[PDB]
Amino acid sequence: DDEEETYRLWKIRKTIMQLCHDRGYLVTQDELDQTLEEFKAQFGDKPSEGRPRRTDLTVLVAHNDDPTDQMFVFFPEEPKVGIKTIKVYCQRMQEENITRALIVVQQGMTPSAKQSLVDMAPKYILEQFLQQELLINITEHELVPEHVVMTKEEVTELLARYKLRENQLPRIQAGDPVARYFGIKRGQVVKIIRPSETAGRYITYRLVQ
Amino acid sequence: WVSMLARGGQGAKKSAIGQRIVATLPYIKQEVPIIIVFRALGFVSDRDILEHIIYDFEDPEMMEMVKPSLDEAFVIQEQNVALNFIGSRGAKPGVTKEKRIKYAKEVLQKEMLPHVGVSDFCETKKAYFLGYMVHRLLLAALGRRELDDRDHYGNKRLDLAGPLLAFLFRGMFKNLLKEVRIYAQKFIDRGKDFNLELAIKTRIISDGLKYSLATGNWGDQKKAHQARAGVSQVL
Amino acid sequence: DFSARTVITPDPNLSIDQVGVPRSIAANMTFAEIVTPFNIDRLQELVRRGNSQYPGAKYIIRDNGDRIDLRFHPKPSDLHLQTGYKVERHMCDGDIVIFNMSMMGHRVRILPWSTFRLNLSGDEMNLHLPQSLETRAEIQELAMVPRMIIVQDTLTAVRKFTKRDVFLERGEVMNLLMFLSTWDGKVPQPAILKPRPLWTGKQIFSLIIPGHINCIRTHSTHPDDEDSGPYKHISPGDTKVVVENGELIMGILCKKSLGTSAGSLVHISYLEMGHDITRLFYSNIQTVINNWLLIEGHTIGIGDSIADSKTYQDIQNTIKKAKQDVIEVIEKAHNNELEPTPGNTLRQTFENQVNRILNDARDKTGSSAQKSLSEYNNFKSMVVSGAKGSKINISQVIAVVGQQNVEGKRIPFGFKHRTLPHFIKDDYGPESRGFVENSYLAGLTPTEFFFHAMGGREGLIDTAVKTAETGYIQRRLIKSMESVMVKYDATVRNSINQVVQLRYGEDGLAGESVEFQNLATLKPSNKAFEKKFRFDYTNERALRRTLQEDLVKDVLSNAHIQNELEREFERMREDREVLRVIFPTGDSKVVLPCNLLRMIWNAQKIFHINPRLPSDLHPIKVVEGVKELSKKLVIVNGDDPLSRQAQENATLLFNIHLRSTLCSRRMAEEFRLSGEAFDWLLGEIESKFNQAIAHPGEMVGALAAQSLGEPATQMTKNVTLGVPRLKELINISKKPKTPSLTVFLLGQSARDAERAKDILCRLEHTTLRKVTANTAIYYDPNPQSTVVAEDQEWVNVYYEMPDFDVARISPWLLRVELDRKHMTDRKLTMEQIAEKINAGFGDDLNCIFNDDNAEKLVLRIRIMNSDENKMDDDVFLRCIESNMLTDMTLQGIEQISKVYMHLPQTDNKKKIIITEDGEFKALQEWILETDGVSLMRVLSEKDVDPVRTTSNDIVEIFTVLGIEAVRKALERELYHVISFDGSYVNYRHLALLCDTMTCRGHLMAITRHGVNGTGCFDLLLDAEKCKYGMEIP
Amino acid sequence: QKRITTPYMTKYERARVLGTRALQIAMCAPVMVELEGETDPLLIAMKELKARKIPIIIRRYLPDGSYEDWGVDELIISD
Amino acid sequence: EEDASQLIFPKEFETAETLLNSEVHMLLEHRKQQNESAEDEQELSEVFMKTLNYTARFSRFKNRETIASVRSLLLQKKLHKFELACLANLCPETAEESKALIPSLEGRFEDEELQQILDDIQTKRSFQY
Amino acid sequence: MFYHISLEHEILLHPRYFGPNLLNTVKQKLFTEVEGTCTGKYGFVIAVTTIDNIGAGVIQPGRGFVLYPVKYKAIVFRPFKGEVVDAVVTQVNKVGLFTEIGPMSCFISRHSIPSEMEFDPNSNPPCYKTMDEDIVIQQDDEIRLKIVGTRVDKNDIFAIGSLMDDYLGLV
Repeated sequence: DDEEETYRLWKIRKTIMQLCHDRGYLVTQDELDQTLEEFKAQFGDKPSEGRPRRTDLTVLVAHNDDPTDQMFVFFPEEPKVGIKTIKVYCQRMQEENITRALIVVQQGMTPSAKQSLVDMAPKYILEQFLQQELLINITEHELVPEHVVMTKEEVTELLARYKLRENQLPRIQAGDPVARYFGIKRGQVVKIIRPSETAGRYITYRLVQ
Repeated sequence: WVSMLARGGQGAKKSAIGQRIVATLPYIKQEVPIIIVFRALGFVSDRDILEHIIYDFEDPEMMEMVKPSLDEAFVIQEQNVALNFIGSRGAKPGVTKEKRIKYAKEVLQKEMLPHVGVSDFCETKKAYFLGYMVHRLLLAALGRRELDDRDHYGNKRLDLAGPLLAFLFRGMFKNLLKEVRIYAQKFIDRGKDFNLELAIKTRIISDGLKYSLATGNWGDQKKAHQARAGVSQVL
Repeated sequence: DFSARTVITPDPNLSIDQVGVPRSIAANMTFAEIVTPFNIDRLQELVRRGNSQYPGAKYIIRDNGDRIDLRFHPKPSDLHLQTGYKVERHMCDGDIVIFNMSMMGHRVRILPWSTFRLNLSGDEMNLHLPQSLETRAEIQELAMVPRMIIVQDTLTAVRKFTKRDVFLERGEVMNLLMFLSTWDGKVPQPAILKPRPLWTGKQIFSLIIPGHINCIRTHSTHPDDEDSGPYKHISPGDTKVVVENGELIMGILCKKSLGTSAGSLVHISYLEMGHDITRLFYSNIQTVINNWLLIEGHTIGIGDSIADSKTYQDIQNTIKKAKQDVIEVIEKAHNNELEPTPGNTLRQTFENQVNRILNDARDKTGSSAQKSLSEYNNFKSMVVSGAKGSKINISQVIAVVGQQNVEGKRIPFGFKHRTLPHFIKDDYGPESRGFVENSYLAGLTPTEFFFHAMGGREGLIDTAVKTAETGYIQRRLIKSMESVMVKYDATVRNSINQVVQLRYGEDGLAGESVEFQNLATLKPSNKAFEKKFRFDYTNERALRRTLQEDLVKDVLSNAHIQNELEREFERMREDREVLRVIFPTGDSKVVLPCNLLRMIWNAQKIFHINPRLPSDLHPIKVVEGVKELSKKLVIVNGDDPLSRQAQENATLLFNIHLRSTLCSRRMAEEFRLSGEAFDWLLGEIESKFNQAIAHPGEMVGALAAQSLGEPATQMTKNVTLGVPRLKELINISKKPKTPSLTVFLLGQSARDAERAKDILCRLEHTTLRKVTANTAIYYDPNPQSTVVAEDQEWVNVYYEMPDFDVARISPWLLRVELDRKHMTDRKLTMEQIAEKINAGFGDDLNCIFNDDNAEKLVLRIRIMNSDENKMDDDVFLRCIESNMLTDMTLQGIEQISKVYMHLPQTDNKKKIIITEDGEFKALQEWILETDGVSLMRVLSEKDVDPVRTTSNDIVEIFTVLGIEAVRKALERELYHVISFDGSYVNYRHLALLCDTMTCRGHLMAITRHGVNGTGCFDLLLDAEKCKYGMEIP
Repeated sequence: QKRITTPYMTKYERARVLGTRALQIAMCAPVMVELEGETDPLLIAMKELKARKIPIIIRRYLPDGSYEDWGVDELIISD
Repeated sequence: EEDASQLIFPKEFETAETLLNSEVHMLLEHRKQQNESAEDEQELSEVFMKTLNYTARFSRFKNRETIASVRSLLLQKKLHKFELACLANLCPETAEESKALIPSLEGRFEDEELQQILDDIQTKRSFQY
Repeated sequence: MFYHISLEHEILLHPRYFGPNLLNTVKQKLFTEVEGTCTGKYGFVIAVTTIDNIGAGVIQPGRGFVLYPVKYKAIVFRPFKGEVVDAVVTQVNKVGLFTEIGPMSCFISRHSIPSEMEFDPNSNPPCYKTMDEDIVIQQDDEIRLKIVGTRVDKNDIFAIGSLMDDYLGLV
């Protein structure tokens, strides 16, 4: 259904743009709260069987701290994603000289293509995201607390005050939807400011491993 | 256990026929179609199979349920083939082809439905009881007959000291013949007569009943199986 | 030294800490004691006694370690002992013993008889004696019964004792006061001096209350309208309990007031005074009431069960009316007049209607029985005090036993459609299905007796398995949290030293000292909050009444004080906003360390503060004093920003409550505390909070397991709860029993009922089987034949267009009918069904649909022409037919069997949104509870709330929202089952269990082994402090 | 110095300090405070804690391996 | 330093394949048969007799076919060799019993799939009467 | 527990057995040395299935005894620590239940037995029965126990069990 696709694609774009803002990238104010009515107007046509496709849905953002740390959000535009298309995207990203990119994969992914994300060079950072996962913003959920990524400077200071080690802190899986949402890797500490019923506010730090 | 395959499974041919009846014989590891059993009895004609199972031909609801069961057994038309088919999956299949028929003949005649008939001229009686079991299944499957209650005491029998000791008495008596046979075996081959006074063993009959009645473990502790505790308790 | 187990008997005279032990058992048990010059003679005489005499020693140990048996006594010299020896003297009075991993110590008292004596406030037990002095000292300091913490025979008499009717003569008062250990020695002045002295029960109980503790409670039989009436302070029925300066001025005590609870005399005394004083309170109550009980007396007899004839007619009339109503319902179903509810079937709907009629009759008749009992009646006394029994028990004794449900339903038809042979076939009447209309006193009919046995049998089976399962959980929880402890850095860590929680309970406070209270700075709206809190200095007359003449001049003389007064209110208003996000539900009840309201009341009584005279307390002192007090209260000591940030978070609620309770306006408007009173108040808060800090070295993990395991024994759309759910929560098993999901709607559709149906249909998974009526495979030689006569009229016009007719068409057909009723419920259309069949299966077959307006819907399906030109088409049609009726989803999401839609009466489900005025309001929003878990797809649906939509399956939440979301979801599920029966558990204990399971980043099943230590600090000797000291000899 | 632990003395520390001291007193150990006829060893140690004379020094082992030497006299007891 | 619950034991036993109590009885019977008649040797040691009674009493299977079927059925899964004989020897009634008795199974087996395995063993084990 | 292993044993053969087909004497000798014994490392060697191979016979200097390293397949009974296994009760005493796990004997202490159980010297024969009488452990009773630890003494393995763990008892 063409009408259903408009809402499905609109939610992905809205969540994707908010993903960069939560990560720490500079995002335009209008693109975060962009309305569905403006989704069709700014494309000018229906996505399915029309000029608006997933290829042009790609967005470019720059990190707030430094503009040279741009981010990519590519869309395969295909029922299944293979190795050949993946090699093209990173090869295309090579010209722009960018280090991180996001792929919004459809419900189906080739198992061989999954290995592309593992054998990539350390400077390559490709994160896979299912279409269903991005249709909803996990962060805004009431159960999910506020997650803040801790910089390296804070982590060293944090352990010094509490005299803690990396293993002593609570662990969090790298494949967690929240961890994937923030695009965090091993060795990163996430600050969780949850609204504790007893003390009102309780800050918890979890190490990705 | 005359079981009926569930409709949950899906297949190229299974879905078409759908639900078919499979009967597992006591000495046959695999589940053989019930229709083939009747063919082994002697009812080669397919109409006779429906006659024994379906009593009311006017009712079409039950007739459709038995149709899929005939498809599996259709290729087996001759009675000898049905006997050969059953003997194929027997516990101890015979090396020669003719032995498979004999083993199936004995299993169905003796092992299967002993109560209805034990001789060799009860094929008609055995088939009627077998058809009734299928007929009972059809009523339950269609829902026109309520499922039997597991806890219904009418479906449960109580074994008292009489029935219980009767089963035990066979254990020692059967072993008693073996002791006589084994004792005489060495005597017979030597050509001299064997005195019965030594052949009959009093300890097995006496101690056999006394053992379980005291400890409470039924059967023979020599036998490699799990015992029955909790009976013949201290008054 | 394990002792021989012996039965247990009660002994009110003994203190709760004390335990009675026979001479024989104590003789066998021995306690090694090091001899000292101060007690050299004591050991010298005891050893001389010998083993024949009870006060003797089994063995004597020399310095070298040699043990000499005293049974033989070979030489007098060997009997003589030297300093430093160890003597295994037999247990005597005053020794400390420990028995039932938390164990309570006791003080042994020797009694003549054999059976053990315990002051309960039966089962055999074995008491263990700590041989070492070090552990003996430790046991008596922390493991004693007073630090661990009334019988039902005392609570019932307590309610009668405190009744205003009770009057005690001089002679009776003497005996009661004799047993009072905490007696000053002076007889209180009689309430009624003339014509004769007569002490009221409260006056005697006033001395029982220790010190000066103030608390307000309500009796069980306290009418709601009484509080709102003008007689609230002067209770017409003495149903209000108020204590001032340790004196019970009014009110009848009961389990609610005296029994353990969030607020009770025992609980208040424990926090106000301590454990040692609280124990004396228990002992005094038990002893004094027991002596008085000999005068009043408690009994029970047939007269209690025999009610007035008026109530018997009403009970029978209600029973008769219910029986006739059930017959009417049965008749309606007999004639098909009854209409099933959309959310249930006819058979289940009938069972629901009949159950309510019978259930309502029991409650209505039972309620009348409660009113029937007079005050003198003994049955009423037990339930009124709440000591033993329940209103339902009286109902089954007097009014009616009630329905005897088996396996959650009425008596099943064991026979063919009849419960018992006597009842006719297919009988659904009250007597036939097990409804017991006869009370225990009247006697049950032979049919009812068997039905009663069937119901009782289920309870016994459930009870037998409930204990086995519940006990298993207790052992499992302890093992997984045995090593969890609070270290000296105010952190919770296990044996591996992994940080489970930064602060114990997320606040760093003990779970025993915390008291329940409700801060009043969030509930009032934007009109009441300002009036009640914001100080108003513009009204000259008001300030003069509240504050002395000098104080009013001082506040209005300099503007510096005026700015601070407004600044303090601004902080309170700022605190108001942050509370709302912290408490979306808006409940005022919260757990806090120390009770300010009670403490303020204590200050008023201590200093004799009266509200009539102006308060001399300077309002600027309140804000300044509170500011200083906040700094003094420290949870995370340090100066780094992390410690400062953590300190604010830890004491966020306490500071907010402290400022709201202690403000310039309140201290001068209602509290009226004086300057000296406020100074004492600040010191008390600092001391209480300091004592509330979680002491390092506390086995919080073991405490949590015991705190979580105890309610587990009292545990036991259809949602599985109790032990079955508790097991599944700790058992992470991927497939629960009833993994329901709650769907919350948003927007306009959330209010309308019809607009919520389309969401219900689009979430519920429906197959062709549920929407189809009948199917058949007909034969038509040529395309224009259409052997079926009825459909020939409409197929002809549709078939005129050569669609898929470019070549030969097979003469087979798969015509299938569609149920009209089912289509209406799902609001389905013929084109929608046809589109899915073609799109879902592809171009293998072609389908034809008829007009929707037709009474009967015809759907003809034929194999596609391309495939037409081995199951060519006949057998294949049979195969494909089953496939599309089983695994075809016209609309919905798999794994969803049914969706339950109903307006939620409960407040938690209802959305709470802050109104413009400010007062909390809960709107009515439709909620769709659906069986199965599809949170990943259900959330990504139109008109579905992505925030409040949460499932009860932790496993599903883990893969969708993450481990962090599971911690909150696990807490909700754990709290939901625990709070289902009305029991409550501290949040800190619940949070600890969730944190440990999720500490490793993935859900971890509680340790199934279930097999089942003060070493974080070491004592070091100092030579400098030993330079001073003189030896005792 | 630079001690970050709570100034107050925990119940567990109080129980062990008195228990160990009481055991020492029963083994002919000297008593700092004056003796007024208290025979029971626990009472002798109890008043010693009140007068802040117990020589025992509490070494609280932090989870990170560091230790802090807190004197019984320095710690604030509750009476 | 070794514990069966944690699947820690000497490295030598890793190469070894576990045996069922009923299956061992067959091996003992084969050893007993040859010693009794095939060769004239001293009577079998008391240790051999003691284990023979233990295996016979706890033998959960009648013939080799039942033993082989259970062995083949459990081999298809990822069951560890140590659990292969332990599960069959114990014959847990339900899945919950097996995990508590066998902590290792809880690591890689769900509450549902294992239940479908234990019940299969029940259909194979033969009762006296 | 029963395992299938390939062990190595150095067989000492007297020169008196250097007659024809001396390998048969070596083969039969192995059925007495490693058969019926109980090595402390691999447990009881209940039986030997077959012989893998016989190594070259090296003559020890001075001693004159030829050493034959032979590889054989045998089944051992090694009780792993912390392993739950069924047992048979052989006797009952006030100290505790005495069990029999196949060739070896395992002893159960009174403390390890659940507190609910109480020894009854009056009942003939003795059997640890609790007050409720629900579960009773008589002699020759099939019970399940967990071996907390094992010790090797005089070339034999002695095991200590417990029933504190869940689902340990008659079932």
